[PDB]
Amino acid sequence: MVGLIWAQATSGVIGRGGDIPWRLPEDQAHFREITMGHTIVMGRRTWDSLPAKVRPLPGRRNVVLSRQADFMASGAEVVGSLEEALTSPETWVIGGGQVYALALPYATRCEVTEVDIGLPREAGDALAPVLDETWRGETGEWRFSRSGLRYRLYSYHRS
Ligand SMILES: NC(=O)C1=CN([C@@H]2O[C@H](COP(=O)(O)OP(=O)(O)OC[C@H]3O[C@@H](n4cnc5c(N)ncnc54)[C@H](OP(=O)(O)O)[C@@H]3O)[C@@H](O)[C@H]2O)C=CC1
Ligand SMILES: CCc1nc(N)nc(N)c1-c1ccc(Cl)cc1
Ligand SMILES: [Co+2]
Repeated sequence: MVGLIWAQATSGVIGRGGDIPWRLPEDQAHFREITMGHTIVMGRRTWDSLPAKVRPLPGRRNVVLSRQADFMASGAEVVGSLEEALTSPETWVIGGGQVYALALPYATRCEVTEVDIGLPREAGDALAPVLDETWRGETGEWRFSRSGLRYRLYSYHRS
């Protein structure tokens, strides 16, 4: 099982300037719950976005995708292809934009947090991948985050 998990603005933006233009503690808890214990695969830029004092993310096999043969990610595995990372029973691809696009053919689940923030797409933004007709989607109710933004959770599945 390979799943993708991301939070997006309604526009599809997931990242800007190498970081994220919101922070929802409820989304962080959801992300932690879904990925805990499992493999997490991230692009090198997403690894770079984590403060050194917080990485590797606890309780998970942290894997970083990079073209750099000597790139060192202390506390993680660095691999040069996504296929190398898929050896565990449950694998979550945790971003960013480039790696979601690369992982989508292997994926059967997408766990999406939609953040009700009006954020037009700008050049250089990382975006959520486009899900074609093979994906079945299940939507939760809109909720209020303590950060003031509404959010809702989608669960997309396909065989
Ligand atoms: N809202 C959310 O849920 C999430 C948001 N984000 C945001 O997304 C943004 C980062 O996403 P993005 O900029 O797309 O960068 P990625 O995190 O997708 O990492 C890109 C890097 O992955 C490596 N890579 C890409 N393609 C390949 C390949 N074919 N083979 C080997 N290695 C490859 C390269 O590493 P190298 O250059 O070392 O070769 C490349 O620079 C940030 O803003 C981050 O905050 C991140 C995760 C989730
Ligand atoms: C809590 C933010 C978040 N929410 C969701 N729904 N998915 C994610 N993949 C992330 C995320 C973004 C960047 C990093 Cl470094 C780790 C996780
Ligand atoms: Co689990």
